[PDB]
Amino acid sequence: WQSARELLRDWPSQRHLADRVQPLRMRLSELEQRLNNQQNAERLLSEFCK
Amino acid sequence: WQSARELLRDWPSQRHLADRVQPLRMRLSELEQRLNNQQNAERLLSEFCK
Amino acid sequence: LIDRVEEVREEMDEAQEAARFLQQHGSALTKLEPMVAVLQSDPQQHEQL
Repeated sequence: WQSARELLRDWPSQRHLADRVQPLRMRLSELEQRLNNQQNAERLLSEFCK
Repeated sequence: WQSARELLRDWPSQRHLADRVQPLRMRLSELEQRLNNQQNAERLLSEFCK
Repeated sequence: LIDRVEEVREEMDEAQEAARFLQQHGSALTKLEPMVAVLQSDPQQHEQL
């Protein structure tokens, strides 16, 4: 019974958070491009400053 | 009884999504700063275009 | 032209309203959740039952 109540408590959270996947995917892509630009700028800075 | 069932259904979702306000808060701060930069870029683009 | 700031703002409105409701009725919901089943049984309806 306790496990069942815990499971049915999880189910609300489970669906609500699983709905969040796709918006987070684009956020991850954007953040990846941000990191890529960060490395590009850092590299270019290093080569010039040498 | 039915109203209580619906209330206990929504309430965990309310608790689940309440914590996201602060992560959302910084999210919109960053997003609106980005939008300010985008508006500035668009304005400056148009400014030079002529 | 993401213009998602409006969407994020709506999400904030909903989530802050949820937090406000949690503050408003958190104790009541916690006291209700362990003995919810009683609502299905109304005293006179116990006799009719």
